[PDB]
Amino acid sequence: DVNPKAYPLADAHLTKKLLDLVQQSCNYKQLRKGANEATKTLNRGISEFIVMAADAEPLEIILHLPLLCEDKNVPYVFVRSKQALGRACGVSRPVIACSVTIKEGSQLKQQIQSIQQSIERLLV
Amino acid sequence: SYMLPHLHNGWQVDQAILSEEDRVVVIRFGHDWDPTCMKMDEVLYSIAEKVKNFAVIYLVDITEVPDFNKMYELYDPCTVMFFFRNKHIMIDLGTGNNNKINWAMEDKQEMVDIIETVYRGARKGRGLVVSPKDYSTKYRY
Amino acid sequence: NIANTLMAKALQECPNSGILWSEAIFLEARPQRRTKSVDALKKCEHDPHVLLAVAKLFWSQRKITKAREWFHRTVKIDSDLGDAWAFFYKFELQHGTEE
Amino acid sequence: WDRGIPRINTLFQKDRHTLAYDKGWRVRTDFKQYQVLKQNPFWWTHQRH
Amino acid sequence: NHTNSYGIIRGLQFASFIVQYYGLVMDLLVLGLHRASEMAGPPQMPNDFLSFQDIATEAAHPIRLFCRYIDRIHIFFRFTADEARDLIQRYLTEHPD
Amino acid sequence: AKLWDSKMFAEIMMKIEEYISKQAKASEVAAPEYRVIVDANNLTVEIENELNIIHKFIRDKYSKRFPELESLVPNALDYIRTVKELGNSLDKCKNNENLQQILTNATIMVVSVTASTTQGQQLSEEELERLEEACDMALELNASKHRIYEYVESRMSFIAPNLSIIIGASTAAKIMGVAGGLTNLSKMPACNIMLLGAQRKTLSGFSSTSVLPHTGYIYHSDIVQSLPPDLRRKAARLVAAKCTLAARVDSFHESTEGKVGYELKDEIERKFDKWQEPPPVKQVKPLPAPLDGQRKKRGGRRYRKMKERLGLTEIRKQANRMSFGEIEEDAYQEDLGFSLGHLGKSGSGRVRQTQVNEATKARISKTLQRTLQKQS
Amino acid sequence: CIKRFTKNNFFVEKNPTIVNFPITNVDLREYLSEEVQAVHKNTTYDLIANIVHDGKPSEGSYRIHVLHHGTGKWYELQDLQVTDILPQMITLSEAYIQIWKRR
Amino acid sequence: AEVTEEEWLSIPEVGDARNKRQRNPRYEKLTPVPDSFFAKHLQTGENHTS
Amino acid sequence: LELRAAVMHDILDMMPEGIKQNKARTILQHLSEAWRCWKANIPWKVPGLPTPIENMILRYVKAKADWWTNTAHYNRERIRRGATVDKTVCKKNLGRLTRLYLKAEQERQHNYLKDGPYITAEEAVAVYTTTVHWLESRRFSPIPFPPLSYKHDTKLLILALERLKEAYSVKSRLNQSQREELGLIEQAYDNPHEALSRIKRHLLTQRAFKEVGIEFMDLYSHLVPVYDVEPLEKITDAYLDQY
Amino acid sequence: EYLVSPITGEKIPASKMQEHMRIGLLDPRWLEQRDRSIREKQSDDEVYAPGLDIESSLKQLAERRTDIFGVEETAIGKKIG
Amino acid sequence: LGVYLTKKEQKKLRRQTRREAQKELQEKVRLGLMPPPEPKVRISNLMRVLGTEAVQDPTKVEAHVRAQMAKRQKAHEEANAARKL
RNA sequence: AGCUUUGCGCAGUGGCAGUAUCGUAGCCAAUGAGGUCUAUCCGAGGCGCGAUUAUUGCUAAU
Repeated sequence: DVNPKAYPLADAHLTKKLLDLVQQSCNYKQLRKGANEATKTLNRGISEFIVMAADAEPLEIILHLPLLCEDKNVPYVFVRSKQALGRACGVSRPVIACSVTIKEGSQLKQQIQSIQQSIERLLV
Repeated sequence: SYMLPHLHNGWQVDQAILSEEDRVVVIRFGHDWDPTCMKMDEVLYSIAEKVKNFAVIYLVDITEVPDFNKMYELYDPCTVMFFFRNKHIMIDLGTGNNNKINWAMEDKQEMVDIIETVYRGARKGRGLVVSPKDYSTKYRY
Repeated sequence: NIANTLMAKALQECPNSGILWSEAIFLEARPQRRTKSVDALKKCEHDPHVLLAVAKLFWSQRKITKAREWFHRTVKIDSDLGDAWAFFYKFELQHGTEE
Repeated sequence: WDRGIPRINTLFQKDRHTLAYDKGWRVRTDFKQYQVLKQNPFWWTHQRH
Repeated sequence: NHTNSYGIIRGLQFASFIVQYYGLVMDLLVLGLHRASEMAGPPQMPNDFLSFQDIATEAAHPIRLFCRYIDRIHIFFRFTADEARDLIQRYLTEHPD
Repeated sequence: AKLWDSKMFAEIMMKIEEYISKQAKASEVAAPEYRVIVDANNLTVEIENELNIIHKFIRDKYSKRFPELESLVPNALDYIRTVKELGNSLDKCKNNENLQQILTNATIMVVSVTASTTQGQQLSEEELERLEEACDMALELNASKHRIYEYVESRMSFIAPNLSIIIGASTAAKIMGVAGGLTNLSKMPACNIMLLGAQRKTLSGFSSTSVLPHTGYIYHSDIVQSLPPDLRRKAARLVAAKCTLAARVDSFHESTEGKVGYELKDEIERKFDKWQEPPPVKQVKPLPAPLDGQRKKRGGRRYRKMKERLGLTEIRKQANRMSFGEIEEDAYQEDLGFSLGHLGKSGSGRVRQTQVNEATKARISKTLQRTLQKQS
Repeated sequence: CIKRFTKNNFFVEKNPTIVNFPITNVDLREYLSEEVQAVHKNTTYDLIANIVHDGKPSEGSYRIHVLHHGTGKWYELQDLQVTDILPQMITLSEAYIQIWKRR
Repeated sequence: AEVTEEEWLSIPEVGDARNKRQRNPRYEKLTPVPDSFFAKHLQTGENHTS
Repeated sequence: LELRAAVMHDILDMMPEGIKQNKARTILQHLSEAWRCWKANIPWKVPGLPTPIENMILRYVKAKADWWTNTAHYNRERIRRGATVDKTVCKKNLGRLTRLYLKAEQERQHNYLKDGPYITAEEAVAVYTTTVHWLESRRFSPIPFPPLSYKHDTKLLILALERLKEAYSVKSRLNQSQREELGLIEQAYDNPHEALSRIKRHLLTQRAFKEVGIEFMDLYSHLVPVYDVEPLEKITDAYLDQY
Repeated sequence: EYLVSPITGEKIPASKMQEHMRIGLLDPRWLEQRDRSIREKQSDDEVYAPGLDIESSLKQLAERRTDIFGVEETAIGKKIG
Repeated sequence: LGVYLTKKEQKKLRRQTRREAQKELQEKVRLGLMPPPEPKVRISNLMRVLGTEAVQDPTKVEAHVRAQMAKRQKAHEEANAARKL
């Protein structure tokens, strides 16, 4: 909508599920907020999927994240507002990028796998 | 010295004594150009804000107000008088004179000490309070 | 870049793989941030020449004592493959003292 | 009793063992002036040793 | 504030040791490695305070006694007439009187 | 030997880059201009990847003469220059002018002191046809690195307009060349971009704070050094963050006129002059008035514990009593006038020793115990 | 001459302000009226001797930078000191008395 | 004399630099020494017999 | 008082007679702030201040600082010579001398930083080779690091804690920092193993330390510096000293 | 764009929800300390003189201390000589 | 759709609700619509609160404090029962 | 049908600390707060100010 350079941009149906997963990972200490921490997780190879926002006006500050995901074969998806993503991540400040890491025997494995599957069929 | 409020005529100082009930009126009688009076009119500067709750400081030039020289013995170069609810609070120092501090001191804590002691003894309803320090000497050695 | 993507995909598939984890830090990872990759590989408890990869990383960092200690650890039963013994022999022959 | 510069009564002192591991005590007693504000008149010795 | 970058801190707990050791730095420059290795004696049998195993060692150098307090340094020489005259001449050569 | 032959291809590539850059001085007076920057960056990365191995070879070959100098001189080029200058005989360290141009006076004196106590032995003539050749090619590679440094600095007015204005093209080149290219550092977090070219300087018997620890090219940039030493770290973090914000823009070549770069510079300057703003007006509250007769107070478990902490313990109350007409030997030689009174006195008191209380035991604060937990 | 040592209202101090001054090229033509500037065809001066003072007024030790004419060796003499300094240590130190030559 | 009339109006009001926790400290409680000192002092003053 | 009064009189005199004369207290506060900054040896540069006002305030500060230095030295001379002086006079004079000595120390440290070491490499090598020859002649083995398993490990810790507590052995009332210090020693006595592990870690990997406070005790002849060290680091320093 | 207020459950503009959460949870007792100290300083009476009074007192002091002010020196208490 | 406020404002809002309830209760009691809260007492507080009055008739006093305990526990249990699904 | 995980609420029981709690229509802050170890690493709040019996109420004596 606002930004044509939005490839995996998701609609207002699975965005609710994405934010629910973000909150649950927050309760489980299972996310890294911020573009820099998402990039570090991608570099370490422990990132499972990262969600960013299409409201950051210089989107190219976070447009290296989909390229890094393509390099590491990591699902990636956008949202429609940075404020909602930030508030869902567990912080008041607007966040434009968050990552979800791994956990041994995680109770969120089924939902994170479902989210990975849902995003991967939305690229086209 | 020059920063503290000044009183110009006889009526003003009597009003300043009368226009207050819940603090102590500390009046520095003397001449603000005196080396002695200027020594302690800066101590009274450095503590004017600190003792705002229970003390107000007015300055009086005896030449400008020649109405209290005879009655209160204003002939030492510098004099400090404490008043509470229109009542001169006598204070017992180490010196013989027990109605005034006729010398300019140097430490900003001792003057607040004396003012707070005067306030404490005046809330009770005394007329003569006793200073903590003894001024029968100068502790020099 | 294609090799880096293939290495990332291989790491994503059964990361516990000793050979892939050992050959990732030394080959794909640059000397800068190689230590982080070395720690990530060491996060896997098993050391089938992974300790040898740590020894190679230490030798690249020119740490003689650390390289010798890792090679002694690598030459043990943890990484008892002959590659560790050959690397230890080469390093001892290439040591500054060579005594 | 009460004779000898290292007073004989020190031999019977309770902490005699641990004072055996206290070496250079007089030097640090001398330098105590730089760590504590008030000067020690008995800087030259130490009542324990 | 100021960042101490040139002076030892005497308020430090171990400072004494440093000073003592650093005193061991300077006093040998006064003694020289030879005389220092005669007051201290052989490491096998170190001497006590102000004592030499042989009389010849005392008679082998000007500096016969030495004692070092925290800052104070206390030397006691013993010059024969000839060496005293030699030292006086050496001083006066670099200092006309 | 093997390293010198390896640099031959790199030497030819550097000669080609020199021909291109000399032509760049004429062509700028189908092989575009940007590629002449990209391939040059690749070539400087390669010459660094050869400088490291030749420095390793120099350290390995020279450890026979002096095995401690590498632990005292961390920087590579400094190590090559020092081993080139000292030579086999180390008596060339006293009042040596060219040592000063490479090493700090403190580290000059530490390496000289180590040179006094060396267990290394002299090198043969064969070692002097290897180490000096390696040092010469190291200086040649450094000259090539600087000769492409100037060209990259000149051309970052075009290749990275946004990043070249926040920090300046010089430090911009120093941080983009070492990072492996603009694309490489675009994938790099600002925290890592801070440590670009962060030398692990060997502390010369100093506090680690004195020799800047964890300090990178961004901390040595002109913008941060303009600030007082206390704010520099806080300024370094912010300037590196905005540097990577501009770097991600410049990687994909947006805002080539520098609008985002100017916006980031404006934000940096606003934060800077907000930090340097003088403190505001703070009112001097007066001392509280002397208290009145009585005031009602609460009481419970908290008041009970306050009364327990400040209550007269039996050992304390027994010490206050000081007998009468009973001389006692002056305890605590270092300060007399400290008598325990009836505590441990045969005059009066309990037959059993006064047992020590537990409520008066010394206790640490909550925040201080928190510091203990974090420190461990 | 350079006014380093000056008395305050209470105690005499020194003004330790370093000066950056050349030694072989200076122009002074702006300091003369033109009705006099025409007379002089040489307003350029070269330093010859320099005076540098040490420490407090009550504890001082003068040092001298002399230029050996013909050559360019600047030599530092305190009491018997002899040292051919470079033309930069003359600028770094704080001067007190300078000697020139109009040539 | 050559200071503009507005520049005297543009004089900034200086303020204190120190924070609240150093300008206006909460009153520092002055507690007694732990009584373990009274016991230790007498404990050090007892000797053995052999 | 006379100098400050003259400065304020001139400034208010040439200050325009408008409503702006409400800014007299502002000028006095500026004067006090500049004097404090010179006393605190802290940079003082008001951005919006006019250059004539700034010049006059600098001259005021310089004059009062000259008088301050002279008066402090004269009072010190009075005290050392044995003259009769007051207690508050001694306190103020000690404060002034502390400020002056710390300014001189800032000068000396900054001079060392820019001038590098004052010891030449030649003399340093001579001293070092003398020391190493001495130590080799004495057959002195180097002091080993305090091992994890040391037989006398707690004995040295006990002695260090007792020494640190000797400063409070004679005491009736304790400040907050003192209470926290006693808490630290008694906790380290309660858990010697963890405290000694902390000490070993500090000795092995700690090189950045918190600022140590300074003051001066006046003997009326010279001033002895008194250094206050961080309470936790005092324990480590004492154990190291004992070992 | 409309969101739902977490505290009131009412449609809110998406642009304001940040400061909406900042301010809708404004702590009620904060209002008195905002409206209490300001009243204290409003009713507070000054301690030092008005600036014109400092100016006048400075003139009067300069009238006497000719050892500092003026050009015609006289006694400490004398007006002029 | 709604947004999920963070744990900091969770704690802040909970504190607002509890302080609001406490102040409303205190204002109502100051009005007097309910009696002033009788001090909650347990077995450990039995002789701290009522001991002087508990010496004369100890069993009556312990019966009263146990009745207060039972009333509190019953309020809790039937509050859960009312909140039971 | 239970079992079970996590967050948020309501209460209950019990322990522990009162050198600490609290406010932020003040400012900045994951577009990075803050960095002593270990820094191509770490990575959430920090600052300034105000309230204070070092959170705040009643009841109770004097």
